[PDB]
Amino acid sequence: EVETFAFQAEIAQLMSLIINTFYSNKEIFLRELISNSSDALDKIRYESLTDPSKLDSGKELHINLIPNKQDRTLTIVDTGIGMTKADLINNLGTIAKSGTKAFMEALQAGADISMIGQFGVGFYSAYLVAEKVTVITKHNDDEQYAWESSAGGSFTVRTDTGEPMGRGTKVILHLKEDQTEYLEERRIKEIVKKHSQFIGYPITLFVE
Ligand SMILES: *[SH](=O)(O)c1cccc(CNCCCn2c(Sc3cc4c(cc3I)OCO4)nc3c(N)ncnc32)c1
Repeated sequence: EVETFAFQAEIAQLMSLIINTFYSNKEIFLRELISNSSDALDKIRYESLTDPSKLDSGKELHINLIPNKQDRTLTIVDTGIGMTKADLINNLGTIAKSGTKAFMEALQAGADISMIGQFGVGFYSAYLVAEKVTVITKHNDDEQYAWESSAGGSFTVRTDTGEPMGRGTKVILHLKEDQTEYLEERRIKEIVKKHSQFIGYPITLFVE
């Protein structure tokens, strides 16, 4: 069963801006997604200090970057806190609305798209390089969900019946046809070294 939802107008506008604005520095999407994973790993780690059973779903805290040229996907996998259905449908949109407003105001004052993470909406930078984004996520006391959007004003959520993850999030970037450089080992390594070199969890770049 697949549920279809409308983005808030402000978030649809942000996604359109990211898709339509001419901006060549697209590589910053990876820093934003790795930062989000690092934050999620920080969160499960700190919560586990007062409730160690929150790691029953997996003790290892890490990030995997998995390119697949057959599928034309780049996947960012973490074993962080994960997201609930309530996050996916309601709560993330609440903070994304205020963050988008501040980001738009900063852009009008001369800021550039690379500062998007300062406004809490860095996830949507995925649409600099992806025509579709699928997010598989599992939070401790909730089901495994698949979120998906090709923009256009809507997203879907369904219960995921794929390989169980234990706990964490996979962001699957279905790359635009002209953005396949982000499947190349040398290019991904270059970007991680430039923008994500002090992340406090192992980042494993898979090879194909
Ligand atoms: S906690 O609950 O005290 C707490 C403290 C501070 C902040 C938060 C809220 N964190 C939300 C993180 C969401 N998120 C992201 S970004 C993101 C992902 C997706 C959408 C929108 C956004 I904005 O729509 C679909 O997916 N990336 C995350 C990862 N990798 N893991 C967990 N949470 C993530 C809570």
